[PDB]
Parts: sequence; structure tokens; C-alpha cells
Amino acid sequence: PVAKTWVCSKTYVTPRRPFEKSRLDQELRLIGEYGLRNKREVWRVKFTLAKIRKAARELLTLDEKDPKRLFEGNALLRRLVRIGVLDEGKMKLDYILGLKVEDFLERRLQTQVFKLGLAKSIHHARVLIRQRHIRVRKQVVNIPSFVVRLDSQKHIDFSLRSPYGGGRPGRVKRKNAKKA
Amino acid sequence: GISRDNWHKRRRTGGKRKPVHKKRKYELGRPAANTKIGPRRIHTIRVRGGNKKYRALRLDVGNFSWGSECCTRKTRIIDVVYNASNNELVRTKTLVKNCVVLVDSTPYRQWYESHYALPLGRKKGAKLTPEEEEILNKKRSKKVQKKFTLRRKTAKISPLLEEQFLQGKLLACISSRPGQCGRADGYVLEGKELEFYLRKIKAKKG
Amino acid sequence: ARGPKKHLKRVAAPKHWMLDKLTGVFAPRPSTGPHKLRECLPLIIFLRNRLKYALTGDEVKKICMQRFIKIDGKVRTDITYPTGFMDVVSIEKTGENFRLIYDVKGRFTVHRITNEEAKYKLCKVRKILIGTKGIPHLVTHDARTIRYPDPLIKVNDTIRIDLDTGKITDFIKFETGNMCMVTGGANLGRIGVITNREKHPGSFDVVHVKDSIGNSFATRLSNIFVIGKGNKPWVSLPRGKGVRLTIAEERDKRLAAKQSS
RNA sequence: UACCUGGUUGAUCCUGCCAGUAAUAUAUGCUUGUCUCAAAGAUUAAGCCAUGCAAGUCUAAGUGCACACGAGUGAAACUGCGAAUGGCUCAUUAAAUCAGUUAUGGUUCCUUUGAUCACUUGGAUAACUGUGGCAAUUCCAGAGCUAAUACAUGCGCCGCGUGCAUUUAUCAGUGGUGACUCUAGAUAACGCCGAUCGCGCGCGCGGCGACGGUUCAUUCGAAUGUCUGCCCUAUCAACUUUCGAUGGUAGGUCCGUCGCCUACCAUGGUGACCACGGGUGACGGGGAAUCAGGGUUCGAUUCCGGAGAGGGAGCCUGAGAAACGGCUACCACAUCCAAGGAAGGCAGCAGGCGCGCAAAUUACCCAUUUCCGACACGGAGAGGUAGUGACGAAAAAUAACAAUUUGGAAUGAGUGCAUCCCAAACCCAUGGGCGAGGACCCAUUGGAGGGCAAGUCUGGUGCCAGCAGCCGCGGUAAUUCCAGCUCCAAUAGCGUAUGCUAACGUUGCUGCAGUUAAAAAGCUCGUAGUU
RNA sequence: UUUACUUUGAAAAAAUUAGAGUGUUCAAGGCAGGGCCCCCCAUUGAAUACCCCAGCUAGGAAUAAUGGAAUAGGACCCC
RNA sequence: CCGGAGCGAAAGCGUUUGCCAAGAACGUUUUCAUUAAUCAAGAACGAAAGUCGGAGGUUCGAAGACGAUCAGAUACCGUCG
RNA sequence: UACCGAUUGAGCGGCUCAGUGAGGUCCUCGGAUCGGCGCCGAGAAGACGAUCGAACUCGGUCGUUUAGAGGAAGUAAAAGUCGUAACAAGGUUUCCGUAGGUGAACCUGCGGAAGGAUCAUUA
RNA sequence: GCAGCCAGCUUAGAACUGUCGCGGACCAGGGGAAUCCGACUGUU
RNA sequence: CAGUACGAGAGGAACCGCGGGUUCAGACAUUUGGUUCGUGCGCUUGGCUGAGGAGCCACUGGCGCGAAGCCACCAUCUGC
Ligand SMILES: [Mg+2]
Ligand SMILES: [Mg+2]
Ligand SMILES: [Mg+2]
Ligand SMILES: [Mg+2]
Ligand SMILES: [Mg+2]
Ligand SMILES: [Mg+2]
Ligand SMILES: [Mg+2]
Ligand SMILES: [Mg+2]
Ligand SMILES: [Mg+2]
Ligand SMILES: [Mg+2]
Repeated sequence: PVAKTWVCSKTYVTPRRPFEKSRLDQELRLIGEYGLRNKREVWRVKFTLAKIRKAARELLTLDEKDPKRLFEGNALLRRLVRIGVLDEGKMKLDYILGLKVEDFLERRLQTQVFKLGLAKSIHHARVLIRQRHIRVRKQVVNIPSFVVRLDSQKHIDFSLRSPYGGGRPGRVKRKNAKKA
Repeated sequence: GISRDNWHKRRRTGGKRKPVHKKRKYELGRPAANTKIGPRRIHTIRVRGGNKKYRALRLDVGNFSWGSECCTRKTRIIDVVYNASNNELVRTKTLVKNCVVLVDSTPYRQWYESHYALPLGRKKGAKLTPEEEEILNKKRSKKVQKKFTLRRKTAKISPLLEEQFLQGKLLACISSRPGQCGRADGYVLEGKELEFYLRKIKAKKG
Repeated sequence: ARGPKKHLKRVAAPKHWMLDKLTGVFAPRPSTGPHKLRECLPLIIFLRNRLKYALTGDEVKKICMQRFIKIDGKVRTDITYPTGFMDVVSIEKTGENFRLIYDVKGRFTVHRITNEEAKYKLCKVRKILIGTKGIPHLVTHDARTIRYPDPLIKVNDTIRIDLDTGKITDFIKFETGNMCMVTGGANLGRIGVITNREKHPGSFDVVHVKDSIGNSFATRLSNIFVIGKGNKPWVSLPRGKGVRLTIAEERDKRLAAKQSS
């Protein structure tokens, strides 16, 4: 009898074929295109998409006049259009099945800061967040795997304490200054 | 100790069942009554819930009632004559429920003469010698003699019942549970129930 | 299994308390009292979680040890009092008069001052037991014993009794058309009007309750808690009597109000 | 993602299994810089245990002359209550536990809530003072005082009355029930009615509380039954009773029903729709893993219920225990003796031995969570926290921006102070400060013939040593082995062993097969079953 | 004549799972919080589904059984 | 004659005549009126060899003897049984 | 690697027949004793009987685990000896059932089967 | 449909009872596991 | 004696003294045990005297206990 949780779920799924020549390049292409650490992150976003596809799939099997499909279906749609992976015009569960892995990779924080020009390259965009620079509505984020929403997309900027923003410089800037 | 549980018996199919747990206290049992005939020996038993239970080991008096009439007088239990369960409850003189006994008839006649004013258990030929019995055959007031007339018209008891009044031993039956209640209450046989046990006593004593 | 149990795990507690699973292992086991353990709310929760006036379990003790709370006007000291249904919790030190009443769902709400109504309550009679020499008895809701009942009251009606004298003032007969607040799960807090009563010899009887917007359903006879004669209640109701806004309807109100604030 | 690939042959199409593949969970191998969570002596041994702890408890309110401190908190002490919960483990248990269902009209209760309900007489006694026994224990003995909330004390019948609890018998019909032999009424009869306490006024009084009893309540709950549902086994087919097996009568017994038991009678009850018997690496369930669907497997394991405390058995006390952190024996085991005796149960929390492939600290504290008692105060190894921890899970370094190698620029990990945090400490997290260019502050683990992504590379080892899950590689130019470089799914994880799931339509209900690849009884009759 | 079958509701522990709601910096999770100097998710939450089988509750009468009259102790009304 | 013809549940069944009681198919405006199909448990039958008890033992012929062949035949071949 | 195996097996373990039976409860009694004060009261040790029943000494039965001289197989090795049984007409067509016999595969009889080397052989 | 009468001798069950003793004398198989030989009964 | 002499150790004596025992010898019956036809007492089977009572019979009816005697390293005493 301990006051704990013991509730934890996995975020990735290892593929069936370990050395599928066609699959190895399709995941490696997503590595450099979005600047990912290893294949685990590819399988992670692939697993989140697989859950959303299966969640939308079981709803499409029910009748349209079912209140469970109407409520649970709209709630899934509102969350997809909230984060920006799906557009408000294509707000239907049929468009969920057409979502690809790159649709959720674009909503990644390290990619949004690259589309906004705050970073030089996609790999530097990871280090830009890894060094505690990017903030979202005065809330600084350190991990690059953050997902922004549409009501928070136009608030991605530098922190009030980062050298790239407005504040004190880094420790290397102050080190070379005192020695010169 | 003694237990009345069911997990020690065989199933309805005949297969032996293994005990799920050891003997529990809430299913305990205690020895049988075996209430003999003796003066005022009763033990108290603490039971489930802190209550009290009265264990009657030997009792000599019994609060029996009369069936035909409305009379409940405590009388001295003499002996047991027959028991439908087994003849062992009468060879050992054990007072239990639904056993026919031969109880005294002095309290029954004492109230019958004071209410009906009619000799019933008197010997055929002998008269009332003591003066206390002549007061039941005197002349009373107008408001007192009028009520005894309407009571004398309905007094012809069955001939099979008036015979026991001659010997002073009425065939009664313990209608209570002595070991549990602590009191050997009951009633007196009459009608068809009196003829049934008399036939069993006649066969057993024949 | 050797006798009575004196502990209550937090995950084993009734869901109507909404306790934090990451703070402790045990739930506040409500002290023995007038109400069932499954249909009550420990006095600590109502003072620490609902009202938030207590921060820990020792500070709520200081509430009862200073004689400020008083259920039905009688100051209690057990921080785990049942405080079941219709139990008026008046606070004369703070002027607040709470009644633990259910919401559209099954939960204990913070229903505030009802001074002119809090002086009494409603009680569901259970049985009509005959005492000595022909004196009937009535067992009320919160274990309050009332004697000398009217010969017209049955085992299903409701009565109102003042907190001081504890005498039956008025009663509401049970028939098709009386306002009711269904209790017993999946309808706890749904306020409606009784419409039908099915009879089952040897088992439970079925009754049908129709809410304000026509949300008619069915339930057992032992689930009726009459609260008003006809369609008018006696005591103040919380925000939403028995409307029971659906998941889609509750969704509409939350988005339309947050955008304005 | 509703997936397959190698291997029988000179070659081919098949049957078919082996092997390959991916999760899962135990162990183990090598490796391991950060953070947040988190399993953790279940598996073989419910084997055995050194030491310590885990239930005691005092308010203004049952009893208050330790002068230790000075009326009053007082330590001891007697009375009341708890210790029957929690925790631990899964040995036992196969209609049993358990789950749904529900019956008690077939049953009782501590605490709580609400009811209701003979001017205080009696004598000891503890602590203590004092005298002692035994080697020794939570051993006690003798005497002398001193307390109880311990213990004891408006009618029937016929002159003239007036509370009851229970047990039988009889009569009549207030509130009920689907249905009372119900609750009520009446007749004849047969241990409950307060000898108690606190902070506190007026002038024979009242208004505020506690404790406690009596039958009815309520509630926390227990206990016993109805209906339905358990894996494997027919090399278990009949089974149950000269000691109840099935039913009948009466009684005993228990809170109560009952073959629960006794006695008289009947020859019954169950069974191929699988009883009975046996096995289980069987506690049941909620659930877990894997799954297109259908399923397969797992559930000792924090919740619920049950079971047990070395094996049994039998009890005390209490409302509730057949209690073992309570007793009485026997059995097994074992400790101190002065050898007369005495005292033992860690499948409680740490720890030790043993067992093993297999599993942490004799750590800190009642603050949270709550629970127990005389209770705001006191107690809790229940619990909380920390250490150990690559069970497992979520985040996430080993560069980046530049140059054609050098410039700064950005940041912790680490390393040192405050604050926050915490019951205190601790991991963080934060504020500045101290902090990387072979940014040496450096990543390994299986591999590189095919299956199956990656070298006829380099050298020697020459059917030897070895490699290889399978097919297969070595008999002096080995793409396999013995090494480098390089390369590859990788990745702070990665191999290995075993269980199990998918693969497997190779258990086929969905959904397989039986002419020749494993296979329709030689043939027909025939009940149950199935249709 | 009554069953099997389908649909509805209460019941069919919590946790877990599915799953609405909430930017624990994200996530695993948790059941808790963005903003205006004592109001403001209209006295800030808040839901639901599933819970097989059996029993229970309210319809339908297809399928498959069963069954009411043949020595008519036949169904109805009489009288 | 005797056949890729019949019959029987199969194993199996062919000289004449006689006896005995069955059977499919067909015929039918007969009759009975769902009395069915398949079938764990159970049973009839079941070539041949073999086994026990009698008769008869022609031929064949396990075994066995012997004759031939072969490096060797404990066999095929031959006589006999 | 299992099986058979005298041993009149056996370390090993469960329900039970019949004995014996601690301990407790209960009952029938007993009356050491101290409170009255020479009778009513309380009352321990202890005992008869009943009942529950651990455990022990012998047996029956079931489950389960193991020793065994010796005997007889299977499989994996090297395929060493012998012969050629089978695969082409395998040189006697193969094979089934059954029986007997034989160093060995095998031979033979009887009845089969084609999985035969014949789907066929003439009025 | 039985009432009356007559007639024995066994069997079962129960209480009580004595020193747990009772087929009280008498009468009246020790048993089990194996080997050898002869089958057995019979005969010498 | 003595853990001593002796021995590097490991080991390890002897005389006097004390207390017992083996075998044997000679006794003996207080005790324990055996025997009992003192046929002593009790009980008891079958039978017999009509029964009770009291007895007898069954080559000592049987059983329990058993005196006196005799007797046992199976009890005890003594042995220079
Ligand atoms: Mg021999
Ligand atoms: Mg002979
Ligand atoms: Mg012979
Ligand atoms: Mg002979
Ligand atoms: Mg002698
Ligand atoms: Mg005689
Ligand atoms: Mg005589
Ligand atoms: Mg003679
Ligand atoms: Mg003789
Ligand atoms: Mg003798």
C-alpha cells in the first residue's frame, strides 16, 4: 500500500521488419529533414499518429446519428485544429486518415522556430531550445519536442533572460571580455 | 469444539468437501439439555452478543395449562411416561419438549372447585372430610349463586379426562424447550391428542 | 474478518469525494452515524476540500475543537461525521448555513446560506413500527426518531422537522405528480416529477421520474426522495436542479463563457 | 500495418515442420553523463532466525497526600476502552474461495447519531511504606494502611388497589407485508427502574455538559443461504450410508435455519449435460501482456473478498477472536540454567543464514494520509521520506554556427553559496558566481555469405582452431571464422538464456485438413448428444 | 400456453482501460488552475462509454420449440 | 457360358434340382402420417491364417527330408510330405 | 536415454480402520478456605462421566519420489564383418493381414491388394 | 373385516448392572512372505 | 595421583589411597520377584442336592489375590 501511480504508457513501437530497405530510408529521410536525434523519435510521432488514426477509425464505424460519435468525433477534431496539424476548413474525421507523419513533425517546436527564422538551421533549432532560449507566452521551453497550438503560434519568441533576446549575455561573452 | 457447520459433511452429490478454514467460534455447539427432575438447578450461559441463556439441568415444577378450559397453574412434574422421539428420554427421565408427562392435578382441582363448585376428582363413595371442602357446597348470596348456575351447565368433561383426576396425575405435555428457555412449561392433553398418546402408553405398557 | 473494519483506503473511497491519489494511501473513513458510508461526506472533506477552509487534517480538528461547526444546530466534535443528505450544516460563528445537496451529477455541493429554510430539513420515512399499547413509530432519514405519527402517513412519504423541536410540521404524500430528487446512482441529483409506479409482488417496485425538460426514465421505488408537493420545492436548490446538461450541452456553455471573461 | 523469409530437389510445384522476425518478463552479459516516475526474497524454502521496533491511551469533567516541583500540570497506581483494525504472505482451497445476484419473514452487535429510560448504607485493594523467596522471567509471596462510574445492597377479580423483562396456553381484530404463526389487544399464569464526576450564582430553587442501563432504532459492519459462472485428467464410470449418505417425524443444539446432532422410519440422493476420484508451477476477482476480427496466455503482487500465522487441536476474555506482535496442550524446532526450573514463534518493519537463474537500508519522522484511546496535547516500521536499484516507463547530451582551419557565440552535466523545498534533510528546480576545441567532459552492443541493412578489403592461422538460431563456412588465394580498417537497424541502451504472444488458416467457432503428402472405424445396427 | 432470441433503464465495485475536460516548460502523468489590486471555466472542475454470462426492468412476435377440443369431464351464454 | 453385368451393410457370393424365410429398384389417385438424419456407450457380421473339440485327409502344401545351383541357398527350381 | 527386474523394496508425503490419548470445555461431585456467625452464603485443589480432540504406536488405501544385481530395447557414433532384402522385370514383381520356419536381411503357405511390368487380346 | 383364544422357538434393538469381567469350565485353526518335489483325492 | 612425570609436540603413565564391579565360592529370605492341593479367601462356567442358604462334582473346573515354607546375582550378606 504505497501512495504512488504505477500508470505509464509507451510512446514508440518498434517496426516489424528490422532491416526493411525501403523503410530504413523513409525514416532516415525524416531524420535530417526535421533534425531528429534517432529513430525512436520517428517511431514516437509515428505511434501518436497511429493512435489518432485508430481513434478516428473506430468512430467512423459508428452511425452518424450516434451521439457518442458526434461528441467524441468533434472533440478529436477540435484538438487537431487546435495544435495546427489540421485546418479548420478540413474539419472532418475523413481528413484525419489523410494525415501523414510530417504533418505532426511540422508542429514540433524545433521546426516552428525554424519556419519563423529564429534559428539558422534545423539542427541549430534543437540546440536553440536545448539551451533554454525559446519561450511561449512568457513560458520558456527547453525540450525540442514541444507542440505549439494556433492560439500560441504567434507568441514564439526569445526569453527575457537570453542573450539572443533582451537581457544578460552568455558566460563565454563575459569570459572573453574580462580577459581582454 | 462442537460445531454445527456444513463444510464437514458430504455434498449432495456424495463427494467429500475439503474444509475452507478451521473451526470458527460463531458456529460452535454446546452439550445437550438432558434436563432431569430436580430442585432448582439452572446455569447461565453467555452467548453470541454478550447476552444470557438459561441452562435447565433439573426441574421439578412445571407451569402447565389446561387445554379445554382456561387455566394455567404451576404444578409439580412427577415423571415422564412416553416420548415420541425415543424411549431413552423416558428411561432416563429427561424433560424435553413435546414429551407427555404425568403431572400433578392438585392445582387443577383447587381452581375447578372454586369456579365450578362441582366434585370431579373425588373418589366414588367417599365424601369431603375436611371443612375447607364443604365451603364449596354452601348457600351464597343472590349475586353470587346466579353466576354458578350458568357455569354448571357446561362442565361435563370427557370421560377419558376425568379418570386421571381420580389418581391426581394428569397427562400433560411439555410444550416449551427446557434447555433453552430454562422453564418446563406446557399444557394438558385433551380430545384426540389425549387418546393418541394413551394408546401408545397402553402398547408400551402391555 | 474477525470483527469490524476501521480503515478505508483512498482508492476504495466513494468517487463523490475526488481525493488526490498522490498524497496519502487512506481515505477519511466517516465515523459511524445516521447515514450510510457510501451516501455521506466526511466532515473533514467538506471543511478541507470543498470549503478549503482547512489545509491539513489537523487544522480541521481545530474547527471542531473550538465549537464552531454545528450540524442541525448541534455542535459536533468528530471530524469524520457522516453529514449525509439534507443535513443542514449551519455555522453561526461565520453566518454561513450550508446544506449538503447533490448536483446534476452525484457530488456534494457547497450550497450556501438558506437561513429561513435551513431551520428544518426533509426526511424519508423507512418503516412504521408499532410500540406498546398501539403507539406507532417512524424512522426518519438521518436516524432521527419521531413518535406519535399521523395515521395518514405511509412508509414512502417525506416530512419536515425543525432543528430545535424536531416535530413533524408538514408532509408530502407519495403519488404520481410529486416533485422528487432521485437518489441511488446514475440519477443522484436528477430532480423531476414522479409519473408512474409499477408494482412487483415480492421484489422491488419500479417508478418513473420526468425531469424539467422531459428527460423521463425509470428507477426503483426505494430511490424516490420527494422534495416538493407537485412542482414547487421547499428548500433552495443548487445551480441546475435536474436539467442534466449533456456532454455536448456542457461543452457549449464552457466555450461561450470563457470567451467573454 | 489484416505482412512473412531461409531450408528436402539436377531443377519444379506442394504437404510440412525447423529456423528466421516482433513485442512481452524473469535472469544474466557488456555498457551506462542528466532529469521525472517507479517494480523490487512471489517463483526453489508458508525454510529457519541474532538485535531493536511495530498499541497503548489523561481530558476543565470515574479514583488523585511521589512533596520530584509548588491551590495546581502532577510520575506511579486502580477503573474505562482499544489491542478482533492495519500489515505480511498465497501454504491450504476446483461450486469451495471468489464474481455478479440476492435472502435473513431464517441473525445479532461495541463505538456514533436519534430516541427512550431508595439522603447515596457496605470492605476491602493497587501504587506506596515495610519484611522476603528463586541462578533467572513482564515471577511474586507475607503483613500494615489508604479510593470507585471495579464489586455488593388507572383496572380485572372481587375487603380496596395503580411500573415490569421473559416462557407457555387460550381468545379477539392498532399499524403493516406480495405472503406472518408480523407488530399491537386480551385471558390464565410466570439480572429494567441513575447509592455517579467538572468550570460555576442568587436566596426550599432552576437554567449549561459527561458517563451509564432497559427493551425498539440507526449506522460501521459481520455471519449463514438463493440463482449463474473454474483450468487439466476416463490409463478416474458409477458414486454417497455396517459412525448421515437422500428424504420423513419429533427433539436437541446454536443468534438463528438445517442430518448440525440424537432417536424412530423410507431406500433414497448424485451421475455421460462428466458425478465421483486425481492433478494443478491453482488464492478468486477487478485486471495484465499480446492481439484485424475471433482469440491465446497471465493475474504471488499495493484494490476488494477469502485463507493462514511452524504443523494441528482446544480455549480465555470481549459486542466482535477458536486471536497466536493473547493463552492451554501435543508435534517439529530451538534459547538461558546454579541442571532445581524458566522462556520461545520476523508468511509485521530492517537485517542474517539457507535456498537458488532470481529479488534493497539493523536508514529518518507522526508533517501529510489517516487510524486507535480518557484525547486539540499522547501512540502508530499502518504510513510517509531517503539510501540501494539499467524491473520498467516518460523526457533528453556527446555539439553548433562558421571556415576550408580559426575566430568567438550559446548552454548545462559536473563543481562550490543563499533561497525555495522538506515535519527536518534530500533530488531537483531557481538567483548570481566558479565551469569544455584531439569542446579527451569522447558510446557502446550484436554484427557485415544468405535469410537480413553492411567489405570476393588487408595478413596469418588450413576439415585443425573455430563460425553458424537455420541452410551452411575450414581438406594452403576462406566475403562466415582468428585481427585491423571501414561499414550497418542502431543507441544510453544493446546482446544472451528461458517462459509466453503474434507470426500459426501448423488447433482452424470465425478458419485448416482426412484419393495419392499425417488421416474416414472392414462393415452395419444403436441411446445420450447434435441437427 | 410459457420459453430462447433483440432493444431500454436502475443495478452490472473504485483503480485500470477506452475516453470529455486541464499547456504538470513537453511528455509519462496529475485532478488540478490562465487572468483582473475579492468578483471572474456564468457560489473556478465534473463527463460519458464499456462492465461479458446469469438474475432483474419496459416492448416486439420474425425464427425455433411448446401448447388449448377426438370415448369432447370442450368454448360461450344460460337458470 | 462369366461380362468393367447383378445382388448384399460389408466380408462376400456362379454345377443341377428341391426346400426355407429375406432384399433393393420399379409399379401404384394403396396404407401409416414426421414416426428423421448422423450417431459416444453397446452389438451383429466380418476374407484368410491361426486356436480348441470330431470327421475326412484327393490335390496342394507352412514345417521337414532330399535332389540341383552358387564363393555360400537354411530359397526360388525338383521329388516327397 | 527410458523400460523390465528378485529385493520379500525404500528413504520420501496425504486422507483413514482399530487402539491409546495430553489439553480444554461441560457435567456429576468434591468442600481446602474466608466473609457473616452454630445455620445460610462464596469457594480453590482434586475426582466420575460426557464431548471436542492434538499427538503417538500399528495397519489399510491413494498420490508421489527414489535404490536395484541382472535382463532386454531404442537412438546416436565408425557404417567394420556377412550376405543382397528393396529401388529398372532389382534379376523369385512388390506389398498387406496371418501363421510357421530361417545367421541375417528374409523364405513359404493361405486369402488379399496394384501403390504392376496388364487400363486392351478378338466367334 | 377383525375380535377372541391358543402356541412355541429364534432374531434384532435398548436400558440397567458387577472387579472391563463374560465361547469365564469344557469344547476349540497361530499367521504371513518364498523355494524344491509330487498336480489333486487315493496307495505303500 | 594428573593432565603430572616423559616428550619439541602429538600424546601420555605409575605407587599409596578411595569408591565399585566381573567371575567364583559359602550362605541366606528382612525386602523384591517366583511358586501355593494351608485347596486360605473372593469371583465364576457346566452340572447336581426341589429352591434359598450351605455345598459338592469336572483325575487341582477356571480365574484374581495369596500366608507359611522353599527359592532367584531376579533379592540380600560374607570371602582373610
Ligand atoms: Mg526356479
Ligand atoms: Mg502326492
Ligand atoms: Mg504337474
Ligand atoms: Mg494323497
Ligand atoms: Mg513373597
Ligand atoms: Mg453353577
Ligand atoms: Mg446358592
Ligand atoms: Mg470322566
Ligand atoms: Mg483340567
Ligand atoms: Mg500368583
